[PDB]
Parts: sequence; structure tokens; C-alpha cells
Amino acid sequence: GSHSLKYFHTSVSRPGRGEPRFISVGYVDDTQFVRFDNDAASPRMVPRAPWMEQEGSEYWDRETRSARDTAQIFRVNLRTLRGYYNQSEAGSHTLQWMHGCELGPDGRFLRGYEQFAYDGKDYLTLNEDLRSWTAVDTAAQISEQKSNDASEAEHQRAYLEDTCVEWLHKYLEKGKETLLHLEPPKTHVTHHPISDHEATLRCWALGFYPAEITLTWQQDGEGHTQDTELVETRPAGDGTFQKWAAVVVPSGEEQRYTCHVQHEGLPEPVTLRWKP
Amino acid sequence: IMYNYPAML
Amino acid sequence: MIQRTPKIQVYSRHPAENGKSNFLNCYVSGFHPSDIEVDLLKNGERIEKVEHSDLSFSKDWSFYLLYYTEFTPTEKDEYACRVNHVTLSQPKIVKWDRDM
Repeated sequence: GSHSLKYFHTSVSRPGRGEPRFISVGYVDDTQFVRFDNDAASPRMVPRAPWMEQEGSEYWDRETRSARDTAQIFRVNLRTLRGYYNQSEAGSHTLQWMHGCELGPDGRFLRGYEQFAYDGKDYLTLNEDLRSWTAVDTAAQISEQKSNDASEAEHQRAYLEDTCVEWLHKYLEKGKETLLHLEPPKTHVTHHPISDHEATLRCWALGFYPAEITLTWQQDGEGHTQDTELVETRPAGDGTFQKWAAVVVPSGEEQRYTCHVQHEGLPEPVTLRWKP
Repeated sequence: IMYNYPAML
Repeated sequence: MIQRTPKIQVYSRHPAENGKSNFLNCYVSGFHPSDIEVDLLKNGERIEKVEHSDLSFSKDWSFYLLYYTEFTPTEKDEYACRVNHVTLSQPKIVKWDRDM
């Protein structure tokens, strides 16, 4: 199927406490594989997936140099943005950057993203044409003009379409045993009576990978649902994910409800009901 | 790998 | 300056069986700015040696973090997550419910 290489960079200024904090994380699909944190005397890019230890010192030295340089650029960018918005040096501000590429089933470039956010809001985005920009205000229009002056969109295309695609293929090969292994969800239904007249049916999906999943409570048209709840997909902590969906139904109608679970790791969708 | 030198804002 | 309050889930890595080693998780997501304080509590007392994941964020730029520690659930021990954020007037406490 499709695969993605994505980097997430955060820089947060610290008034009167030195240089901004800078944290970079890299993901292949839903698996984090690298991290850089500048809160160290000699900060290093480090592996966060064991299969990345197949990479030699040349790789880590190069990524460490890139991440250290990127942190400096973001410190400059925070100073520039503060001036664009006439903001004082006493406030903490956040600059975020997400970038990467998506491969199609053919292994070819499918889509790329390059997006900046300032204080939690879109700031400057490279459009899907990989040649025009979206600036959100007059400040971002200055940044857009500077990127156009420097032909940044063409340098982005070269990375997103070639460098990014080439290295995503390499990472997928180095970690194929885990990255390409689909782990289906383990599913069950639990029953929790609320009162004498109503009960909660909770449909569980545990230990699946990747994170994309659909949990749906279906009913036969004769069910009278009192309430529903679907929690955000959450990490189990071991590389897999969890999710559940609940419905509050009148006691005695439990058998009118069926939980439907769809996940790439299942050969076919699973249907569960509450059986004491 | 990371991209080198995002153009300054 | 945007502010988004954290969504909080407290849960275990594996279905809780009394007397068996497990992992207690506190997942905070959807928050902004990134500064946040998270502690795991056993019977109201702060658990030491609690680790957390590397700061990352979602498509809408909101941050997420996982805080976790090894634990062994019992019948009477109460576990909880205590979260402090700029959007919270006081630190919020969410008790662990083994069925959620």
C-alpha cells in the first residue's frame, strides 16, 4: 500500500532562558524512527526504532549536523516573525514545521507537504502543485516572497519528489519486518449496566498496526440508542494502538447491536456482538 | 533524511 | 495566541489482570501551547521514574505526548493521571478505569 516519510519540527522560544527549545521527530508511516532534541551540550540525532541502528556513524553525524543547523534557522525565524507581528521579546512563541512525502503502491511519489505554523495557526504552505504558496496574512506574504526569490519551491520539489522518496524506500527496506507487518486488532465486547433499565456496550480493538481503523456500532433498525462515544485512537506504548466505541442501549436490546471492525490487518471485516 | 536549509521566513 | 486544552486518556497497555505486571499510560493530545506537566499517581502519590514520548503534533498543529510507567494493578490500588496546562485553572485529575 501507500507509505509516508514525515518530519515534525517544533521550536519554542524561552524569554530570558537562552536559545529556543527545538525538537524534531521523524516517522515512517505510524512508526517514529528518529528524534533530535537540542536540550543538551552536544545534541545528537538518535534512533527511536531499533532497526535504525543498522545505520552507520556517517548517517547520524549528517542528520545531527542538519538538525543543529535547522534549530539555528528556526531561532532566526522566531526572531523574524516576532518583528513581523511587532511582538515583544517577553512572550513565548511557537514555530512548527511539518514536511515529507507519500509513496503510492508503485513506490513513486504521490504527494508532498511543506507547511509552517506560527503559534498554532497555519502560516505558510506549499500547495499541491509544488509551485505556489498559501500565505495566511501580510506577514506570511513577505515569507512567500522570500521563498519565491530563492526558488524554494523548486528546491522543495527536488527533495519531496526525489530525496524523500529515495530514503523512504531505504527505511522501508531496513525495517521491513516490522514496518510492512500488519497487526490485526484483537477485538471483544464488554457489558456494563448503568441502571436497571440501561447498559453500556463497549467494543474494543487492541494492539493493531497501523493506527487507521474503523469501529462502528450497527443496529438492526429496532435499536433505540441512548448515547454513543468513540475515543481517539491511542498508542498502547509498544508500537501498536487501541480504540473503543461504546453505545448506551436499553437493557434487553443488546442483541440488536453489532460492532463492525475494519482494519488492513484483518483478511475480512470482523463483526462482534455481546455474548455473557 | 532531513531536508537541508529551509529558506528563511 | 491560540490555546487548546488537552484531551486526556488513562489506560493500560494490556487488559488489566490483578497481580500481573502491566504498563499504565496517560495520553495527552490536542493541546497548544506545548508546555504541559503530567504526573501519574498511585493512591494519590506521585509515581517516580515516569517516562514520556518525544513531542510530536497532529495535522491541526496540536501536540500529543504519551506518559507511561510499569505497574501491577491490584483490587484496591487507585491510579490516576494529573495534568497541568495553561488552559487549566488547576491541575486536572483523571482516575484510571480498567474498563476504559
